[PDB]
Amino acid sequence: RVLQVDIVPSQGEISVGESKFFLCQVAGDAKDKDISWFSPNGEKLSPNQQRISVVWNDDDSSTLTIYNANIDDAGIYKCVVTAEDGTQSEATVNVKIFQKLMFKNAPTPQEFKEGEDAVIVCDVVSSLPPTIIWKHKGRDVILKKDVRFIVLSNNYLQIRGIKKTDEGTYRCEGRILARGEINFKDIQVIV
Amino acid sequence: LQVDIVPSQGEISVGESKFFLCQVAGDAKDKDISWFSPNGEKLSPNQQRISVVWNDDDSSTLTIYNANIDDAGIYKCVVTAEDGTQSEATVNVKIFQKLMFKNAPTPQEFKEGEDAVIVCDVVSSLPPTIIWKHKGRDVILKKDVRFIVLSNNYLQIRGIKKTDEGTYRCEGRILARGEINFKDIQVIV
Repeated sequence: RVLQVDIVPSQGEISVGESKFFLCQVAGDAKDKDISWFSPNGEKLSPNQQRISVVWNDDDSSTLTIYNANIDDAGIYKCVVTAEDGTQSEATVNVKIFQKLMFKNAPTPQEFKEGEDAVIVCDVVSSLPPTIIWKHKGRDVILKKDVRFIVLSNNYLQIRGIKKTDEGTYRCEGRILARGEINFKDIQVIV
Repeated sequence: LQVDIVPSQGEISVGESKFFLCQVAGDAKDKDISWFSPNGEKLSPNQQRISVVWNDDDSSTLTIYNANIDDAGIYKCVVTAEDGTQSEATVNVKIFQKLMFKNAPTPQEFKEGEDAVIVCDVVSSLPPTIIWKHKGRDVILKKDVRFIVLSNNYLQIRGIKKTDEGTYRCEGRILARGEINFKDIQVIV
């Protein structure tokens, strides 16, 4: 039997905060061997830790479990098996981390300096580029036809010289065109 | 006439939202665009949970917010043109429940000598396999007939002893997808 190693699933994509495991399966002799996992940085992973878990199942398999995934867990992980005579073989598995459209920081209420230049904060995270739309009472602010309203490149909404009749509920809406994903956060703007 | 829906098919996670754009190869032509739910109901423009929004002469958008299992099914976009003839497109909407725990009370207390039932309610669109652990070790390794995993995944410990106290893990896995989730439950005797 020519020493061989495989990982199942052969690849994976874990959503932020969720968990997945990968089995390193060996096909070699019928003896004892060493199966070691290495993280993307090329460093060996210690077994039995609670979040980035490496558990020994039997002589021919070790399981890697990435619990409560975060974007920094992304990368090519490697499993290397060393038979008793020193012979080695390895397999790699590319792990991607996916961040669905979410609002990292969209405070409410958001109070403002009357007559001052307001900037409504809306920090969005998403692996896929989102298209942002700001609404007031469910209507795209761009339709107000007011030069004072400008959507900034960081998705924040600027309202120059804000007035009281500008107060109300502003929704920061994110969509992923052609894929159908949408999420929003309603923000109470107070003047 | 031609009718198209994008995304062509969609899977919405329970509690999340997804939108579907119905587009007609529009032109200088009058025509009506309407959305119908899986049960055949005509969905009218609204800004409610099952939203329908008129975009322009050639398109209307259906948005399903805070999706629940009863929203599953084939939705239909029909385009009736000038006389009363029609064309359609359909989109199959799946509601996806990821491997999660509806209930996993902690701690859970039982009286020594009593038959204890440790509560763990797991939900998942895809049927998972359950493993119960005590101190991080699979309970079957005890080879103790007092430990029985019930049909609903609850862990029963007959005549629970003080020595059975500790951290139990109700772990669910979906091998086919390499998915896993768990909840630790403190058992007090």
